[PDB]
Amino acid sequence: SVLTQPPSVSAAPERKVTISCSGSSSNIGTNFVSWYQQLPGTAPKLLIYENNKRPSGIPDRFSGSKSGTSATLGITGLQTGDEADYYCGAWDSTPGTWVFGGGTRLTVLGQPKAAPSVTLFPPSSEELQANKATLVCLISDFYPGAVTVAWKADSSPVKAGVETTTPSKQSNNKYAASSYLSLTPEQWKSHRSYSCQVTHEGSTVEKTVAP
Amino acid sequence: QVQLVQSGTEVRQPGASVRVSCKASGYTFTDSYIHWVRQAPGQGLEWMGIIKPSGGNTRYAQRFQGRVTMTRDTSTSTVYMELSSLRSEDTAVYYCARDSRGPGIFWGQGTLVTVSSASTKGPSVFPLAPSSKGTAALGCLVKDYFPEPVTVSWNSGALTSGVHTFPAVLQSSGLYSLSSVVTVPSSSLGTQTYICNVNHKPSNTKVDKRVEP
Amino acid sequence: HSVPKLSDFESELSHWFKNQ
Repeated sequence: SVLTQPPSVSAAPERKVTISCSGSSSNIGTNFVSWYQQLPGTAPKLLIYENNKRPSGIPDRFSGSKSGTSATLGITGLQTGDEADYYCGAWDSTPGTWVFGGGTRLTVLGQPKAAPSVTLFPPSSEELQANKATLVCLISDFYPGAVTVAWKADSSPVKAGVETTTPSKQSNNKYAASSYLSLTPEQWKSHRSYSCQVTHEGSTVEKTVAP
Repeated sequence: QVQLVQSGTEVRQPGASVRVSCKASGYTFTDSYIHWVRQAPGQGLEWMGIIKPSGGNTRYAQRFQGRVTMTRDTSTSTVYMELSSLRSEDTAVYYCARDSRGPGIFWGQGTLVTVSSASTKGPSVFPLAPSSKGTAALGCLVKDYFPEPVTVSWNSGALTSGVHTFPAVLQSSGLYSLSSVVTVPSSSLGTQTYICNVNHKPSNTKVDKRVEP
Repeated sequence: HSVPKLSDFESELSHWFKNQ
């Protein structure tokens, strides 16, 4: 028993956005609908309850609607900070269970493009004293949220021992990622310059470390 | 100041039980229902059940009818959720919430429960030095730990500006690794020592590592 | 059928969440 929601909604700043929650007679048709917001990294926050009522502290730009087997969440004055996952919920009286939606990821449009800020950290001597080597490429503050990471050993492509993260949204609405090159101390001293190259929107930023 | 405080992260083997606690404060415990809702890593919200704090009446979802029990202590104003026959799909952040015609205004911080047959592994903290010579980055590498989570602070919490704790990578070994950085002016290199305070609750790891140039 | 018992939490909740 699940109410259905659009997987993704994109809309423009200072405009109105609409998220629709479709259900059945048992859940939305008979019972109240509540709308929640989950900003990245946080717990769900209630936005609307009892179809339209607003808990204290929630701005009037958030509005709630219900009709038959449908529910609607409306956001006026859309800001970049409103980018979050929005959820709908209701009570299904057939099983007697609170049913949630699948989530709607709101993306505000008109967001500029940022180049990845890349930092390459060489292996620590304490890790080298432990007969292990790790190169740490940390990428931050980039938008859109796609990035490709490639490693080079004295301009030779390093394929093995590379583990990269999926991009993650931050508080600033930009994305972050990390790549780790696990090498042996022999592989670290055998070359002269290990490099991390990060490609975003067609441009490449590269950083180099030496033994 | 209505506050719902939850217990800490828990690691359990498949087939065991976990008890999570939710202490409510700032209101009359018996005047509001309590919901329990879970969120799996990378997935959506799943309601688990509701408890009536007066008589202890409970309603559970069919998916968890066979594995969840909810209890209440009226004296201490606390709800208890116990999930048994634990399985890998029970690894999730579990939340308690006060009712407002559904899960409502006041929620908990969330308790991460990881169900795995693998043993917990303590983290290894290494200093990430700036290196070459304006902006610069220093940090700490928390390597080869299982399971999640790990909490990293800088200078015992006095340093909060320019601190970015990056999300962890799951390696082929099944262990996690994380890096926490502080962005500083490069003119301030060599003048301040930084200490990263790493905490890994599953392994009782509280390590303080110094990052100085 | 009888009137639901006050112990029926399912009916109490179906009445708590209901929207006439």
